[PDB]
This record gives sequence, structure tokens and C-alpha cells, in this order.
Amino acid sequence: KKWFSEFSIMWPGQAFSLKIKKILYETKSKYQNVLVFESTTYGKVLVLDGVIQLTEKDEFAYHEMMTHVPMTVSKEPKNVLVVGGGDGGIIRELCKYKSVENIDICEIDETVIEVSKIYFKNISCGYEDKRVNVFIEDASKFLENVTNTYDVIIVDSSDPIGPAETLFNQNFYEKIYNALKPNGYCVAQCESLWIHVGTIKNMIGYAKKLFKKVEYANISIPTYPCGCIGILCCSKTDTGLTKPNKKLESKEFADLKYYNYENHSAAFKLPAFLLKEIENI
Amino acid sequence: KKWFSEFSIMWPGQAFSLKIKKILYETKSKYQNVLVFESTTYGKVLVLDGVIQLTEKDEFAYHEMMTHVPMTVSKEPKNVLVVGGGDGGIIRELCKYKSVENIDICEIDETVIEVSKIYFKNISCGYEDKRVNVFIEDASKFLENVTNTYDVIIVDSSDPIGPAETLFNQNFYEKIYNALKPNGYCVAQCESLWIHVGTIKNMIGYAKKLFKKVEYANISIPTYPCGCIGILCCSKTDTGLTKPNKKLESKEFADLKYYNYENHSAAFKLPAFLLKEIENI
Ligand SMILES: C[S@@H](CCCN)C[C@H]1O[C@@H](n2cnc3c(N)ncnc32)[C@H](O)[C@@H]1O
Ligand SMILES: C[S@@H](CCCN)C[C@H]1O[C@@H](n2cnc3c(N)ncnc32)[C@H](O)[C@@H]1O
Ligand SMILES: C[C@H]1CC[C@@H](N)CC1
Ligand SMILES: C[C@H]1CC[C@@H](N)CC1
Repeated sequence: KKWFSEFSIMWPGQAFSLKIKKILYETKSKYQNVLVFESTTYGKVLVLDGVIQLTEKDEFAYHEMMTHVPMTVSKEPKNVLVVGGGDGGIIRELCKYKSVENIDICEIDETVIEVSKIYFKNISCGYEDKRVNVFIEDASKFLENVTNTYDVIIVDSSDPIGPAETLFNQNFYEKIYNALKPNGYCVAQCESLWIHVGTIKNMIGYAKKLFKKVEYANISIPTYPCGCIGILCCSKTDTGLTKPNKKLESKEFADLKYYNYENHSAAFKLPAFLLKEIENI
Repeated sequence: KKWFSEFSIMWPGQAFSLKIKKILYETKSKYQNVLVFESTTYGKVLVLDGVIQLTEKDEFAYHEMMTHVPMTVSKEPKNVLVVGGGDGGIIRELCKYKSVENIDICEIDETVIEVSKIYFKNISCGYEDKRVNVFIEDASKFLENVTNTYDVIIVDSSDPIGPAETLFNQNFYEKIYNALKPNGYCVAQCESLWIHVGTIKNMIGYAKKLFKKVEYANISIPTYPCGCIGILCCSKTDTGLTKPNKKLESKEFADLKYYNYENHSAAFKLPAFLLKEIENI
């Protein structure tokens, strides 16, 4: 069998590889190269522009922490926006909340959505839900135009190289600011503390220019570079996102595989070198 | 430039790779294959039997958490044992404690020690310290013979395949039990929650057969398989290892890069699926 290997200039001098059972689908969409394969040990794998975006084995770590962090802090969230997140993992976790009334998803590339509906039926099952509304558009354009404001905005983008390039700037964070309710929350995918401290420092400067509370958490996920991924957490109220305001005790949440009440706060407890870097910001 | 790739049957279907700047030393010692290279982005790298044992870039994460967890719980530790840990990283962190009077290290392979003294002079610098006593021996034999008992025992072994094979059993944990003071602590290297739950379940059954409190913590380290490594924490008193009994505030600790008072407790906050697996044990 052959191996898929994940090289990038965004993590120079290192690579992570998975063994391929069979290749399932490959294409050049309007925005990116799309690859789906079955791996021998991580289940099916979505690769976009050569970078692992998700695998069946560990996807729940990122989707649960990205969703249930902000959704346990927001008191009664009604209107939620997902930016990117074509695969549907976030949406799946959002549908567990009976209080949610609407879920807008703004994803630039419909190939991602359709591929996910076909090959990742346990991830993309949230699309069945009547509350979900799909907009195929650059979130950068979408956030300049939206009329609604949102209780939570979850930014589940790919890397700064490619289509997500328009989301890694000051102007984008202003649009997130204006699209949020007076007391709303944003969580954004924010790279790895092991290799991307320059970027984390930028993203935090952008956010702090606008939000009352910017906080950074970290998720263990083995198929992302360095085995972890940060979440940039932005708050309009002074309280922030480190403390859950509810426990997830209904039958909808009995199946949670990573998130719990205790590791919500823990994820915000960062290595010493990172804290040293991010407090003259 | 060529790439070093880390394959193993202990993590089938995945591999992590580093780019090689130059190979520094290679040998077949009495127990294992030894390789030292300079990588392009992770500094120098020690590989033993084809498995990355440490790199300069992230070694502090594992050494600080392995050492300062138990050393902040032990009230006034005088006599500390390191099992394995030929490179000297643990010893370096132990020497920061002015209360420590003796440090025995039991390492099977002196090639590891000497290679570390030559190529990893920032890791192996603790060997200068007059309190350190080196025993070249299988820890399995050493613990059956030692006359002293220890305040802390830190088990900083390699994987169950090879020389460390004798350390992954019930009998070994009895020897650790008998070599500890009435109120002493053991911390042992305990594989990755992402791939080694079978093993974690075994190690915990062995420990719980003997110790009042067995607890598991987790460290983010990018150059180990899945980007993380667990610590099996064993206690003879009912309190356990989750809570520091001191802050590391003296000039010796001003340089700490990972460990702090807050992420000591956080590391013990495990993903939901792992907790589900380890409590009918
Ligand atoms: C599939 S998801 C992978 C993470 C696991 N939930 C990453 C998505 O970000 C989308 N993306 C990237 N850039 C944009 C922009 N600019 N706008 C909207 N969506 C985007 C991209 O098409 C992926 O589907
Ligand atoms: C270098 S250390 C790497 C982790 C970073 N501190 C791993 C050590 O475990 C030793 N080891 C392995 N098995 C044993 C036994 N059985 N006894 C003592 N030491 C051992 C092995 O020689 C490495 O030096
Ligand atoms: C969701 C994102 C996808 C690309 C990154 N490299 C990891 C996390
Ligand atoms: C210290 C140990 C070395 C081998 C393991 N695979 C990672 C952690």
C-alpha cells in the first residue's frame, strides 16, 4: 500500500503520513484540490490542497471543543453562524442543542459539502436538520452583507494559504465583531502553539483591538501538525469563554467523546512559553 | 536533504518525519541502535531503535511535566530515583531542587549517557552535579537489589519493544512499590491515549493492585506519536498528584518553558472517551 504524506511550507522540515487502504475520490474544484481516501488505521480522510482537514478517528476532538466551548458559555443561543466547516462536523454538534433555532453555514466550496454528504455520512448528517441554511460564498463577502447578527460565530476554516487567506486579517475580525449580538462570542481555528506563535500573536492583536476578552485554548488532535490545534476565543462581555454555564446532560450529549465540563477550562491552561509570548500583546 | 521517518508496529499505519540537516552519530550499542542527527527545524534528535526519544525543540515539555508534577507534590524530597532517562533531562530538572540530597539514575545503556554528554550538552548538564549517582544496569535488576527507599521514582523509559520490555509488567510495579518510602510517589511514561488504550488499561490495573491512588495525565509533545504522551501517576497516600504543594518561585525555576502551577492540574483533565475506558478498572 502507498502512503499519503502531509508536507507544507507552513510546517517546514516536518511531515505526518498515513497509510492508504484505497483512494475514494479526487478532484480539482473551483478553489482547491480535494482528496478523500480510506486509511488503514484512521478511517476515511479528507485532504484539501494536500493538508489533512479531518479523519474519522479524531474529528470529534476538534468539532466538540470548537462547538461546545462557546455553546456552553452562551446562555440561550438562538442564531449560530459557522464559517467554513463544509464537512458538517460543527453543524452536527450544534443540532444537539434544542434551544438553537437557526444555523447559517457559509462555505466557499460546495464540492466540500457534497463530498462530505457522500463519503462522511456520520459527519455530514447535521445537514438533514431543518434549521440549517447553507450559503455558498466567501465568508469575507457574506459577513459584509449579512442582515442578521449571531449569538455565536464559529470560524472553522482551513489554513491561511488558499481560500481561507481572506479570513486571517484585521478587517475580517471587524466583520465578525459587527455580525455578533452585543454580548456574542466568536471562536476561531488558530493554528499550533508549537510552530505558529508569530501567527497566534497577530490573531490576538487583531482580536484584542476589538473584543473585551480574547483567550486562547488548545486541543489535542493527532492528525493536525504537531498533534494539536488552538482556538482563538473572543468575547464581547468581560466574562470570557473559560467557564461553562451549563452541563450537557440531556440524551443528545450522552455520546460526547472528548468534551466534558472539566476539560473545557483545562484547555485554556497553556504552556509557560506561550503565556510568556502572548501577554505584552 | 533526506528525511528521517518514524515507523513502528506500535503505531501502525502512521508515521512522523523530520528533515535531516546532517547525521551526527550512529551505532549499534549492546542493547539498541543509536542515531543522532541535526534536523532542519527541531534541532538535534536522539533516535533509539528507530523511535524518536527526544529533540531539542520540545524535550522540555516532557522533562518538566515528568519531574515537576511529582516534585511539587512531594513535600521535602531527599532521595529521588530515575529509571532510564540516560539523556539527563529529568536529572537536569531535579537539580533545580535545593532540597534534593541524592539522585540515583539507573540506565541500562551507557552509550545513551555518553552520546548525550557529547551531543546534547544542554540536556545532559545535570551530570555535573555532585548529588547524581549513575548505575549502569537493568532497572528491573536494580529495583530488586536497592537497599535505599526513594521519595520519588520517575520512570522515563523507552517503548515496550526492546530493553524497556522488562518494565511493562505487574512485577515491576511491585518493585517500584517496595522501593518507595511509606508515602512516596511514582510517575511513569505511559504511551498515548490516541492509540494505546489497551496498554493504559493494563498499566492502570497493575498500579491499582498496589497503590492507593493511580492517576493519568497527558502532555502535548509534537515529536512523539499522536503528538502527546501520558504519565501514569502512582501514590501511596490517598491525596494523589493532581495538586501542587508548592510554587516554583526561586531563581532555579525562572527558566521553565512548559510547567506552571495551573497546567499541573489541567494535564489530569482527560478526554471523555478515555475516562469512560478507565473507570471500571
Ligand atoms: C472542511 S473544514 C475542515 C475542518 C473540520 N471541520 C474547512 C473549510 O473551510 C472552507 N473555507 C476556506 N476558506 C473559506 C472562505 N474564505 N469562506 C468560506 N469558507 C472557506 C474550506 O472550503 C473548507 O471546507
Ligand atoms: C533517553 S530516555 C528518552 C526520553 C527523554 N528523557 C530513554 C531511556 O530508557 C532506557 N532504558 C530502556 N530500558 C531500560 C531498562 N530496562 N533499564 C534501565 N533503563 C532502560 C533506554 O536505554 C533510554 O536511555
Ligand atoms: C481545521 C484545520 C485544517 C488545516 C490545519 N492544518 C489543521 C486544522
Ligand atoms: C520517552 C518515550 C520515547 C518513546 C515513545 N514512543 C515516546 C516517549
